[PDB]
Amino acid sequence: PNITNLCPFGEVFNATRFASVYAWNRKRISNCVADYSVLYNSASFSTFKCYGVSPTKLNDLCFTNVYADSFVIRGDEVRQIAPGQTGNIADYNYKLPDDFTGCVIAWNSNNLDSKVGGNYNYLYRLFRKSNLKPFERDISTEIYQAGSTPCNGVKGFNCYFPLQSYGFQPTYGVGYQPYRVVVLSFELLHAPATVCGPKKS
Amino acid sequence: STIEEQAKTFLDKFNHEAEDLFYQSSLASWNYNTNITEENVQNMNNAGDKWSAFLKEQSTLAQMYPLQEIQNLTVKLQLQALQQNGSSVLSEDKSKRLNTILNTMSTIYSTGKVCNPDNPQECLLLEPGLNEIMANSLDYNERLWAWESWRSEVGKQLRPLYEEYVVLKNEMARANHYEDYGDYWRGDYEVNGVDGYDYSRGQLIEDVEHTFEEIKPLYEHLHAYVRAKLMNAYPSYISPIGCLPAHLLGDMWGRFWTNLYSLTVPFGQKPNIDVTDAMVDQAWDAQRIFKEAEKFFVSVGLPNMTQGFWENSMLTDPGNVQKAVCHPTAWDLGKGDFRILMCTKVTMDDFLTAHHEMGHIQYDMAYAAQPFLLRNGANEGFHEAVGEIMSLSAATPKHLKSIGLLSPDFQEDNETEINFLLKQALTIVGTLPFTYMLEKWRWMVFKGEIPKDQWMKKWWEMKREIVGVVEPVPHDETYCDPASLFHVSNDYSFIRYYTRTLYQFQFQEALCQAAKHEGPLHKCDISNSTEAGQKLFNMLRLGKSEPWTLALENVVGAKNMNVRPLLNYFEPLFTWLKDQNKNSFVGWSTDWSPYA
Ligand SMILES: *[C@@H]1O[C@H](CO)[C@@H](O)[C@H](O)[C@H]1NC(C)=O
Ligand SMILES: *[C@@H]1O[C@H](CO)[C@@H](O)[C@H](O)[C@H]1NC(C)=O
Ligand SMILES: *[C@@H]1O[C@H](CO)[C@@H](O)[C@H](O)[C@H]1NC(C)=O
Ligand SMILES: *[C@@H]1O[C@H](CO)[C@@H](O)[C@H](O)[C@H]1NC(C)=O
Ligand SMILES: *[C@@H]1O[C@H](CO)[C@@H](O)[C@H](O)[C@H]1NC(C)=O
Ligand SMILES: *[C@@H]1O[C@H](CO)[C@@H](O)[C@H](O)[C@H]1NC(C)=O
Ligand SMILES: *[C@@H]1O[C@H](CO)[C@@H](O)[C@H](O)[C@H]1NC(C)=O
Repeated sequence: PNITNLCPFGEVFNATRFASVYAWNRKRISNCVADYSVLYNSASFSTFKCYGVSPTKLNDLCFTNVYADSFVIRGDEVRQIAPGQTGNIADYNYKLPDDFTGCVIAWNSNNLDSKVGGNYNYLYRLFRKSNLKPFERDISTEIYQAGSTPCNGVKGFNCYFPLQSYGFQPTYGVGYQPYRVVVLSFELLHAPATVCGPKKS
Repeated sequence: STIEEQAKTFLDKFNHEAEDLFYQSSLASWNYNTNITEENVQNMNNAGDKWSAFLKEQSTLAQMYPLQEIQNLTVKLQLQALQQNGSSVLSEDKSKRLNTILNTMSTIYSTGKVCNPDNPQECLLLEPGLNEIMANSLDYNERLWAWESWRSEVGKQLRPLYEEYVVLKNEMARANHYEDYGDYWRGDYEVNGVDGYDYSRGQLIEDVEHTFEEIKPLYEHLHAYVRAKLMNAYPSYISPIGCLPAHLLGDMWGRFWTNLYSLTVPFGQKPNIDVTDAMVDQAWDAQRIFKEAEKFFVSVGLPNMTQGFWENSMLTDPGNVQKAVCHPTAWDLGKGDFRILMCTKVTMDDFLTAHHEMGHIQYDMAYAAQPFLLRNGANEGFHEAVGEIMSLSAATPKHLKSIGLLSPDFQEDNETEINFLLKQALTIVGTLPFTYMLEKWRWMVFKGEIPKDQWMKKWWEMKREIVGVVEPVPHDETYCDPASLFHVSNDYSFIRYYTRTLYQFQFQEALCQAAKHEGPLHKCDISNSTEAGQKLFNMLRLGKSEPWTLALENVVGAKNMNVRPLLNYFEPLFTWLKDQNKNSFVGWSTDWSPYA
């Protein structure tokens, strides 16, 4: 029939500011029509790697909920946003499950997220005692204890601060330039699936 | 938990914050160099002070991790690099005195202005006022005046300063568990802890003497030929049996002999390989020069330049309104930012310099995957040697014919190869005894073998013995004749040029054997050869993570610096010089026979 109430993909992709990789934003998308061909046919994305589903049948299938996680990482750290990978981002900042169904979309944002003095507003968790579970968020700012001595809240010897900034400057290499990453997670649950694609007339 | 994991986390935090601070400092230095303005000087000084204070604090914090409880070689290498005191082990008064002495030597060398007595209304600085006179004049007393007046002013200013300098640097070095400052400089080649590939600080002097003993016949024949030609140029001053007069070598100090190519050319009637007019006729921009260099590096299989390289480099002189340093410099600013600062003209020299500096950039790009404190050459010789091999390969007539800059009907006979090899010998072979003699003299000064009242009596004795160059008039101990040169007056190691020269031809033989070149070594071109680039990039990707002996094993298959590739490179010229020196006398006499 006549279709209205599109899913809010404009408030995820065209957001004026993105979150850091550690405090990554999660938006739950429900009870609307999700047109995925608008995203797939865009020329503005550098990575559109879909895991567990193909992009051509996304516009056909129907899902219970869509999770849109948004953050900013480096150019060389986009490869770690994948199932089964390793690195600071996967181990300490944002972990994807091995049984992940969804798409990882990344694009260069050197125009927006880099300033000539250095943009220190984007941070990443550099240390933690254990690796993250999938879809876990750690926003704690407690001093990492690398040694036997207690930190006692002061960043002294062997005690460092967990979150470190990426001083994004426009003159950086393509592996150090900021990349905005949106990860869409598609799950089907026993509830009635309501995020369906548009149906042709 | 364990000390090693603690050191690894400390290195990770170090790396992360260091990379950012080094970037800020390098960008400030770039903005000073492309824009000489006082606020850029202030920003450079602020960034440099922050970088130095951060290195002091991390050196103070790295020492708390003892070395013997760490088994991983790379972690131990980074911790060894970080844990050096430097001048921090010295007292604050003496450290301030040493810094003041270094700065005032820099100002004396940079702002040294000398002109003729009784005509003092205007004077000429060293660059380019005295450089052009030394490189182009044919007058004996004019060159003698310039040489003696510049060593009078500069040496009589710098002699007490250097006497304080040697004592302070020896005090710092013995405070850093070295024998002298010469041992501190030789510690760059020290490899410890690797089975078989260990290299000692004491092995460096023995290897340098052992290689120079094989250098010596080729240099003796070249010296005899240059002596005969300078006797033709200056009829009565030069003796057939004696050393060369010091002020006639084409440069201020005798560092290079490349300004004597006009006087000492074998076959003037034959043409040169100058391609300047050919680029002017085809209207080659400096952008085209760097694009041809990039085409050379992609032909061998190395990665091409980033977009940020073309956006952010200054490859042309900006203009009259904006001032910039004219010296060509390759900048690894950090965070994947690679730039070249060169005021490129349309000449062969600037084209070869573009190849040389892009070789520096390729070397910097290759070890970008390494941790920050391991992002260097394996020693100080490799970093310059990998640029000089590109300068070797690009200068060949096959490369010029391949890129269209030389006529395809250019006749490559033996005479042009002889005079090309002689030009390369005046540049390359002639600097070797001067470099070796200067470093051996500085090592003997730091070791205390030479007392302060006998510095110059030994020095000229060394120059007659090694370089075969005699002083015009005797100098007493009020002179400081070594410190008129840039590197010695500004606290720089000088053995990097000797090691660079030998590593250059070792790398050239290894890559030409990889490229299956079937002719003479100087006729060899490494373009279009993927395997030569792969053999190069295997060493290039290591950086400072591996010992320089193991890197040299990776390229040439030898564990030590070798002299045979250089002698193989100059073998046509060596046979030609042996033929031309039948009537004349090879070797020199240390007596005062030419002039004293
Ligand atoms: C985001 O912005 C681009 C460029 O302005 C636009 O083409 C696109 O339609 C916008 N929305 C989405 C969902 O990408
Ligand atoms: C160089 O510095 C001057 C100083 O005011 C400035 O006006 C100019 O824009 C600078 N040049 C560049 C290329 O930034
Ligand atoms: C040394 O540490 C690095 C990480 O810093 C690791 O990749 C490497 O495998 C280690 N080497 C050894 C021999 O343990
Ligand atoms: C650096 O100096 C301190 C004291 O000045 C000393 O304890 C330390 O051992 C020195 N480091 C090295 C590597 O010698
Ligand atoms: C470098 O080479 C790659 C692959 O050949 C090419 O896509 C890229 O555009 C080149 N870089 C530049 C700056 O031309
Ligand atoms: C060059 O070759 C010719 C013929 O082989 C020979 O007569 C001449 O002497 C050679 N010249 C030199 C400098 O080797
Ligand atoms: C090297 O490769 C380029 C591109 O294929 C080619 O134009 C050039 O002629 C080659 N060099 C030689 C010596 O043939």
